Amino acid sequence: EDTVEERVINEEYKIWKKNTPFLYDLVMTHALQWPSLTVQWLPEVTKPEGKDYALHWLVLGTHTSDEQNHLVVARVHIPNDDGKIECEIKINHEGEVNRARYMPQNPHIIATKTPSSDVLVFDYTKHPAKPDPSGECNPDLRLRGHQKEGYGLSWNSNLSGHLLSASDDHTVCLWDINAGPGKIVDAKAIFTGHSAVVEDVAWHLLHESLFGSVADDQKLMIWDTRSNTTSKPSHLVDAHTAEVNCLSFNPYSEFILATGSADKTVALWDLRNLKLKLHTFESHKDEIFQVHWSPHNETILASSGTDRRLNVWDLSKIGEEQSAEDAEDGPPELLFIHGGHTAKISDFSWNPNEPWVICSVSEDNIMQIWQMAENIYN
Repeated sequence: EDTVEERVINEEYKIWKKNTPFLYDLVMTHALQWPSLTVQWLPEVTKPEGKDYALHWLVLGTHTSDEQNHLVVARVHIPNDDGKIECEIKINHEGEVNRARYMPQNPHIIATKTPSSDVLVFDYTKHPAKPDPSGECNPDLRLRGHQKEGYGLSWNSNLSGHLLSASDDHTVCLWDINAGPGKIVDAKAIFTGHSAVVEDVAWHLLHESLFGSVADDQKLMIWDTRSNTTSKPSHLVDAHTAEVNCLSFNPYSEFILATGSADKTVALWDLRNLKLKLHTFESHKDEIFQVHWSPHNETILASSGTDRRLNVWDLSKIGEEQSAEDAEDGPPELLFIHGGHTAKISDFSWNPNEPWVICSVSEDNIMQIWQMAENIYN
C-alpha cells in the first residue's frame, strides 16, 4: 500500500522477468485467491505414461481474516525437458494456516498452526473430496498446551507421531499423537527455556531425542527429551544480535545446522562446539524468516524473508577469490538471488524429487515454481 515503493518493486520485477530465460531453466507463476503463509512439497512424484510432465503435490493454506480458510493440497504439472495447478483436496480450516507440515511416516497426515493456540491434525483421507460450504472445521485431533498462536512446527522423522510446536507464549509443546484422546491430546511436555516468543522448532534428522528451538531472545537452544527437566536445555547458544526466526539441520551431517535472524544474517553451527559460530552468510537487506538445506547437495542452503528475496548459498565457495564483477554482487558463497517475488516471502520448499526446483510463496498471493539455470551450480 506504499505507492512509491510499489513502483520501485514493479520496475525491478520487469528487469527480472526480461532476464528469466538466462537466469532460470524453469519459472512458473500462479496467483492464488488468498495468500498462502505456508508451502511444503509432498514426497510423491509420478511421470504418467504418454504425458510431457510429471505430477508433484504442494501442501498450501489460505490467509483471509474475514472469510473461510482452507488447508489445500495442490496437484501441479512440472514440464519435462521435451504448467497446470489443480486442487487435490481442500479442507475447511478455522482461521489462516500459519504452517502446515505432512508427517514423514504417513504423508496424508498434516499438522497445522492456526491463529489460535490448539495445533490441529488432519488425515486428508478422512475428509470429503469437496469441503462443505457451511465451513465447519472438524480436525481429527486438537493438540492442547499452548496459550497463544505461533509459527514453528516439526514432526519427528525417527519417532512416528511425535510433534513439536513453537509459540508466541514463549514455550515449545511436544505431543505423541498416538496417545489416546475424545479428539483432544494434552502436551506430553512443555519446554520453558526461552524468555521470549519461540519463532521456530526443528527435530534433529537422526537423533530421535534431540531438537533445536530459536526465539526472540536471540538464543538457539538444543533440547534432549531424555532429560528430566523442561526448563533447562542441553546447550544454550547466544546465536544472533536480534530475534532468531528459523533453524534447519543439514540432512548430510549429524553435527551441522543453520539459523536465520532479524540481524539479516544466516549463522552456521556445529553441535560438537557451540562456543563459536562457524560462518555468517551476509547479503539479505532485511529480516530473515525461513532457512532450508538442499535435500540433494550437502553444501547448499537457502534463506528468505522480508527483503522479498530468496538467497541460495554454497558453503564450498566460502573464502574463494572473486573477479571485481562478482565481488560487487556479494560474497563468493552467495550462489543465486531469486528476485521473482514482489512482496515478503512467507515460506519456501525444495522439491525432494527434482534437484534445484523450489516453490516459494509471498504475501501478494504469488506462488512460483522455479529452477536456477544449470550454468550457475555447474
